[PDB]
Amino acid sequence: TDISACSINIFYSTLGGSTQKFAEHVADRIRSSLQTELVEILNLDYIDLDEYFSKGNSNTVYLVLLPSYAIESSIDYFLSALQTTIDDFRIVARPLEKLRGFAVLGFGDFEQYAGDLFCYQAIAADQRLAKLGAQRIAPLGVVNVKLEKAQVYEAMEAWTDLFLQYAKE
Ligand SMILES: Cc1cc2nc3c(=O)[nH]c(=O)nc-3n(C[C@H](O)[C@H](O)[C@H](O)COP(=O)(O)O)c2cc1C
Ligand SMILES: [Mn+2]
Ligand SMILES: [Mn+2]
Repeated sequence: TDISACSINIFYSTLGGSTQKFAEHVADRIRSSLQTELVEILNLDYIDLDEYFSKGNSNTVYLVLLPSYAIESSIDYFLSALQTTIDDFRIVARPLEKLRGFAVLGFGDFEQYAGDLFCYQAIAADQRLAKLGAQRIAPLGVVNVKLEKAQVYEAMEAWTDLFLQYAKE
């Protein structure tokens, strides 16, 4: 089903508030690029995760904007809820097979967390959504939030545009 025809859910998590601001900006760029009012932003901390990640509609896209935290955070709970859904016998295999698809954008600090930790929770989200049967529309994007602010914005704008291009092919 056509991307312009789809309802678009933008999930995010935030401790410091930057990923919220970035999710508003990604939402506004998608709204203006597709001339659609079918874009919603959802804070993963305020949402019933089984309702969204245990079942999906053919006319729905999921975008996941996720910072990474090496400390324990609500994001740990998001990733565990995905793993529980993959593993629990009481839930069917590939419950998101009917989703139009999904893409992940991760935020991380390369200066401090270069290596296995850089955007590690966005990498895990991308792998687990694919194991839930959701078709990946675009490759995982990562933004180093220690670049200049102009470059952080240019990076998530290029990823939003690549996402819209892939979704139209
Ligand atoms: C305590 C702490 C731990 C962090 N751990 C990681 C990490 O493991 N990997 C990473 O890529 N970035 C890490 N970062 C950088 C954050 O992901 C980044 O600052 C992100 O923009 C936070 O978004 P928020 O403002 O929406 O919470 C960490 C930052 C802090 C303050
Ligand atoms: Mn529930
Ligand atoms: Mn429920």
